[PDB]
Amino acid sequence: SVMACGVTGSVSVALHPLVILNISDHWIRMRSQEGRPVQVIGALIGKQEGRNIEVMNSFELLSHTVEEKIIIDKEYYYTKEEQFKQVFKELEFLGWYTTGGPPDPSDIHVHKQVCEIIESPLFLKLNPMTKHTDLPVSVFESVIDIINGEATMLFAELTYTLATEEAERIGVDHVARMTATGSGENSTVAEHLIAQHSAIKMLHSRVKLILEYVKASEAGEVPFNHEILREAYALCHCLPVLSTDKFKTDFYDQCNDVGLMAYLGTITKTCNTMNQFVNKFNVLYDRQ
Amino acid sequence: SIDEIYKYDKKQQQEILAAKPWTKDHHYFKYCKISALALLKMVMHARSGGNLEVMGLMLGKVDGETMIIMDSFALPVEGTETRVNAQAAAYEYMAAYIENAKQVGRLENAIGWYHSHPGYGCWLSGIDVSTQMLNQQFQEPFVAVVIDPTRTISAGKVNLGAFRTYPKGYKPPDEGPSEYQTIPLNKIEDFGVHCKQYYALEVSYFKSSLDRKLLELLWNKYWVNTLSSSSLLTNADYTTGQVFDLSEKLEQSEAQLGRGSFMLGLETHDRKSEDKLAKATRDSCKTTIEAIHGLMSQVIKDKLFNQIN
Amino acid sequence: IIRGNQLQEFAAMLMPHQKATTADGSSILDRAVIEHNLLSASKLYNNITFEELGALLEIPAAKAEKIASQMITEGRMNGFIDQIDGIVHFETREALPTWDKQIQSLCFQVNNLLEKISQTAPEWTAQAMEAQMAQ
Amino acid sequence: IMDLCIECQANQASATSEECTVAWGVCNHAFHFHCISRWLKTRQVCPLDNREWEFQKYGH
Amino acid sequence: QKVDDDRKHEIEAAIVRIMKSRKKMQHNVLVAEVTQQLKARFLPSPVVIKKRIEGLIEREYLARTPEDRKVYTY
Amino acid sequence: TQLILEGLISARVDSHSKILYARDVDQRSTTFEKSLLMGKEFQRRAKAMMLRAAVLRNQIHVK
Amino acid sequence: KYLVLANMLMKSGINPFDSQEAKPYKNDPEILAMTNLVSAYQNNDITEFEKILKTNHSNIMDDPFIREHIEELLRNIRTQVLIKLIKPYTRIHIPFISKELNIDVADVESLLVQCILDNTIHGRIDQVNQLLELDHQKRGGARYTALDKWTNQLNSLNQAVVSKLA
Amino acid sequence: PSSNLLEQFILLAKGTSGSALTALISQVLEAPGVYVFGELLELANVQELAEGANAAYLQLLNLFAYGTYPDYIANKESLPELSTAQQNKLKHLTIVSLASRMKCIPYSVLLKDLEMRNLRELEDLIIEAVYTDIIQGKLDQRNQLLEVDFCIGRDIRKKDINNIVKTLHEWCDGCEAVLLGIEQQVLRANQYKENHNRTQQQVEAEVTNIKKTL
Ligand SMILES: [Zn+2]
Ligand SMILES: [Zn+2]
Ligand SMILES: [Zn+2]
Repeated sequence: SVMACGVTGSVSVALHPLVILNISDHWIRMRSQEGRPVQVIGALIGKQEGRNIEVMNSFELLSHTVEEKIIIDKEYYYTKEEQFKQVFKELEFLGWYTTGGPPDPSDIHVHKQVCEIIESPLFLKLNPMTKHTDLPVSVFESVIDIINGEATMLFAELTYTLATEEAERIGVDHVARMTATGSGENSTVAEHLIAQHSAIKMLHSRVKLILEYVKASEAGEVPFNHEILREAYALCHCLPVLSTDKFKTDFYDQCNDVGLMAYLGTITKTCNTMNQFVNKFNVLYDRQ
Repeated sequence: SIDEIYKYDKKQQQEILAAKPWTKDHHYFKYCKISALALLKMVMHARSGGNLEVMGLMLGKVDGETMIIMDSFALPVEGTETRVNAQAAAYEYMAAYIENAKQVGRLENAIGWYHSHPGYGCWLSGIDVSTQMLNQQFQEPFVAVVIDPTRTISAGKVNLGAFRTYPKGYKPPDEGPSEYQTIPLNKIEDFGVHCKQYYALEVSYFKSSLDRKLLELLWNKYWVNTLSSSSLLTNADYTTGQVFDLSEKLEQSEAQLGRGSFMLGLETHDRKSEDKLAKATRDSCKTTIEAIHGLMSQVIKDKLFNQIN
Repeated sequence: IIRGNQLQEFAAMLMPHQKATTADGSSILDRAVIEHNLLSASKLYNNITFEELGALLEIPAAKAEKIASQMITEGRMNGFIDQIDGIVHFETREALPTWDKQIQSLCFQVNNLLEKISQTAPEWTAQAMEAQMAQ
Repeated sequence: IMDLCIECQANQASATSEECTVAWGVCNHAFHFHCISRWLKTRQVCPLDNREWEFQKYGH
Repeated sequence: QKVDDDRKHEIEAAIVRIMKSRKKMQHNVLVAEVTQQLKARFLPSPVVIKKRIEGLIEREYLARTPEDRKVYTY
Repeated sequence: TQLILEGLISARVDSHSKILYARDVDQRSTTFEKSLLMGKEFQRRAKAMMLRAAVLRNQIHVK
Repeated sequence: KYLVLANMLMKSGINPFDSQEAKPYKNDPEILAMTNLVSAYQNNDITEFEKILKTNHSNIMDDPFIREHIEELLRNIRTQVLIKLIKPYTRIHIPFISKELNIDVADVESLLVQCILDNTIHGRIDQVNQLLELDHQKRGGARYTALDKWTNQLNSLNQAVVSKLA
Repeated sequence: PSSNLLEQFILLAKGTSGSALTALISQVLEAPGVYVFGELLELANVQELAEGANAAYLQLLNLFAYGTYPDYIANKESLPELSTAQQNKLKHLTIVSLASRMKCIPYSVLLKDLEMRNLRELEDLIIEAVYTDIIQGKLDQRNQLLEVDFCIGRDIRKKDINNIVKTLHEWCDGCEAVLLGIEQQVLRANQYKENHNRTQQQVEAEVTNIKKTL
């Protein structure tokens, strides 16, 4: 077993969408080049402030399989290290990433070589063949444990977060707006209401968890979890919200405005269809 | 097949580069398809900049009348927007970057250059035009991409343009819709001038697995409050501009039709008028679907939250 | 909100009087106290009448309307005044911003509650995992 | 003479080392660079004399 | 040397004032107007004015909108 | 009253107290009213055109 | 003295006394009296300005040329004080402005009418109740007008095209 | 520091009790900061006070936990006389209960439920409650309204657990109904797309048939 049991995260890891973007692109191209989903290996860079680690960017590494062992071209990694120096100074190496499922007895070999380079590398593994609705990205750290009298390096899962800036947020929001359309338009409202469906599902799952906790407290658990059940009941008392004449008036105002806009759009489509029909009819029987 | 575009066919690219069909037509390249990765990287770099122009190189390929951008990378250069062919200062760097990229399986070569216009739209100035002209003198298939990171944020819609220059002495044909941009006083003067000067490439893009990963992750959490109001279209600048352009286009169509009623036997005029009317109708329609989807999301969510029980 | 008993300690510290060489502009203390009391008024009060505002500031309503007028002119306090009714409309976030902020605060409080149950009660996290695996 | 102008107010908020200095004319008068810039667009006659207000210095 | 330096900034004072919002200078087009304006003055100095329009780095602090030809200038 | 009938005064006459009150109509209400009128006229013209197409396709004309 | 009055008349917002006048031509006794006038002009102290005019009338409007321009100068400064003051408090009673300006109510009404007709005031006057109602223009519209114009113009366009093609 | 002071008194209540506990509870009602009294009520020594001879302080504490100011006015004979701090704290709690139901509170309701005569002191009490981070909101004086955006919650007598369960069940049922409606919209949109594709393929088949005919 390469996974440590009972070991909690010692540092906080912040991940950016660009890192996941690099991993996905690396896996796709290698799959396209060599058929099956060939495992990819790259490196992680970013800023580290004490125990707070922020992974802002990531890049690829050259590796070779010799004696059924993955040998990372650290010389290429070092050649690429000064290459990224020429563009960015504030970004420092933080760890390496790969693709696959559970850790295999080859990633430990990769990690020990990366641990040789720097003081403390971070290990990230992405699962491109996942089927659940959760993020198939996990961050692991290096821990030394005495197993059967021998010091064996293990991986401890880290409770990383997803940190992003206003820029990236707006950018990917409009990337989703652009995916809402396309050359091969299958459906648009389908994707829209599927997105709302996923959001409502997340909220419903939260409500189910709260209700289950309340029922358990009624049965066992803590009879009163203090501020938690207090705030839960208060929020359930704010569920009605209560609108005023002005809010309903403004809601109906916006609805009427955009409905009039929709009516105008339907009129435009209908008049275009009428123009096409008239153009065809003027050729069907009419002259001049 | 969603991932078919990611397949690189080197011999096919060599065949296209030997054929040079763009020499037969200065309007040959009409479409620009951009991957998610490239666009995201570019936007991020430009916003880190903040109010200063940055630039980089785009890696990709060609496919018929379509230019395809697969990836991009920043260039460590000074004088973007002031120096003609500023990219030249990064020549050595570009050679090494690409060499190292080829070592890790990046097979696509240089397809263009991108740079930012923070808060002044997306167009080609006299300098940009000189640079892209030189970039289309030695590397004819080159696309210039311009991004406004500031207007992207303020408008809530990606502000990007793809452009190609005309050779010295060559005049554009009759068509040129030219969407108006709110560039500053003298910047807009020069903008009208260079919109008359170059030609834009229809933004096409492609939904892929890169896009699938992004849309899914950001919507889950950055949109825990999937609210974000619901109408970033409330700003009467984009929809209003589209409405005004629609009105101008249909007014010009009517003006053409009125004069065309006296000439008996002009089929081309009828064809052009019908096509213009159809294009205007589709533009208005797509605006209508956008508004309707916005209102639908708004209605469902606000009804649920305000009056669930 | 600043009342009239904090004046004594601050005034003594300033310059055994007021920090400069005296203030005499109704004291720079009270000028800032009134100015802050208008900011604190701007945070809550959607609108305010002349008499009620003046009693809050411990000044005549004629003084209250003038300083509020001055702050609006300088842009340090948003709003408008109506002299007929004698009421100053400080701030109202229409209907959409208020609703959006309320929804965002509700979602943030829900997330805080979920995090608190997960942290303070890991047994709840185990029970939730068991329940989601059962169903 | 220093300490910013009416068009700039505070020191920070996108100043980049405060790109607003004092400008000197041939008539030896001194004002802010931005203040005369707004003056020079409408009129051009150096409101303290009747010299044409050449540009002889930047900063103090 | 002083009068030669006087020539070198007077052309730049004139160039950023005239090609500000006149016609179009894609390459060496509107520059002929400035040479005609300074024809009765001194030599057109083509090479000098051609490297000095790009050499508008008079602000070392800069860190703001760069000197894009005459757009940044008044 | 003559000026209001001709226009360019945009006012209403209150003959009770003899006070001339200016008219400031809501843009949105007039816009919605005339948009509904335009839609009704468009539907009527569409019906007219469909009837014209029906009578032309079936060759209906007075001999 | 003529130049200082001329600088006032052009509604200039720059101290003419600053440096060329320096002190010999900024603190000369009668010139210093003129310095107080432009100082009140900068501060828009209408009450103080009129007090100095009446105090030094033997050297203020003594010149027949200046005496002609005192009425216009008073009109301008009263307008500037009015324009500066009226920014807040829409729907103000007229007599309050008259007391603040220390002038008659009829003069305030005439000045208000001139300011509105110059497009400097976004509002109208209620002469029945002695009231000045200012348009707050908080609707934030002017786009529905463009939408309606576009709708009507292009729908008439479509109707004309259909009629001509049929 | 109210929570730390609350916990210290909880630890002290585990030991010393009686008249000292009642005086300690009175100090809690007088010391500003404490806005939640549910944790105190669940101490075993509070239950010891239930069977104890003294009940005025317990009925006092019980009212602060569940009752409001008008109930306290009704019980001015069975409750120990409060201080100025105790009265203000109860008035803040009553405002919390009022703000919990309605997010907009007219000044008429404020003057009625709280025995408020002078409107000036009403504003002073409102701002005092807000500045101690009790209620977040906005005051409308032209309409004489109190718009409260956010407020702290209150305690439960374990009989509202059924109401909480019912509310959560209603929320779950509404969410499930919206999910089912969204799925029905999926089906309807897919059916419309299929109908459009059927029309397109019918047109293509008709065109191909005519091409074969000629
Ligand atoms: Zn550019
Ligand atoms: Zn400045
Ligand atoms: Zn000067």
